[PDB]
Amino acid sequence: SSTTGTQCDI
Amino acid sequence: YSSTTGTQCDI
Amino acid sequence: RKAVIKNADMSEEMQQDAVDCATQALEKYNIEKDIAAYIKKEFDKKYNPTWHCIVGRNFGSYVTHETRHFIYFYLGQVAILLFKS
Amino acid sequence: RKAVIKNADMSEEMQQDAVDCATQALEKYNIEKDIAAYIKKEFDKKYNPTWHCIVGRNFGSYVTHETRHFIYFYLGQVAILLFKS
Repeated sequence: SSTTGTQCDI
Repeated sequence: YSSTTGTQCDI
Repeated sequence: RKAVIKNADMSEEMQQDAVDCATQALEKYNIEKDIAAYIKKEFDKKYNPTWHCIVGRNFGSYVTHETRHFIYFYLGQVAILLFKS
Repeated sequence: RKAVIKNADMSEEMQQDAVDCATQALEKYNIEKDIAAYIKKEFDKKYNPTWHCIVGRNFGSYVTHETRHFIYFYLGQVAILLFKS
């Protein structure tokens, strides 16, 4: 179990 | 007790 | 910032808390991921883990949420999805 | 069309599956919610519940995922988040 961020545009 | 639902946005 | 609740399986004041929290996040951060981080972490804290947050202007989702722990709302020009699995 | 894996905590095979499955979804559906539904149901079917999927061109996220059950990728001009809690 872990935590992580994602970010998108385009 | 779990439920399943969809969301949609374009704004 | 106009708040509009789209879909909610969640108590009145917990919903209000989602809006308030999201408001603080939008005041501090501009990046959707960081905004998402802020909200998620505060809901872990006040209402116990484990929450997940999605913030954006364009996305669709299909998730399974624990009962009484789901909100989907607009706050100004972004949509926010917050839920316990 | 063009697949690009951004972050993956997931086997190379199950990654390639996620791509193949998402490709099927885009072939059949146009609406992000439906695409996400297709992907989530299929992964629930082949690798057991509970999966959650987000499909979009503009969003950020912060979620808590199961070890070896997290992927985030682009496929053509759409981003896809798929994970178990």
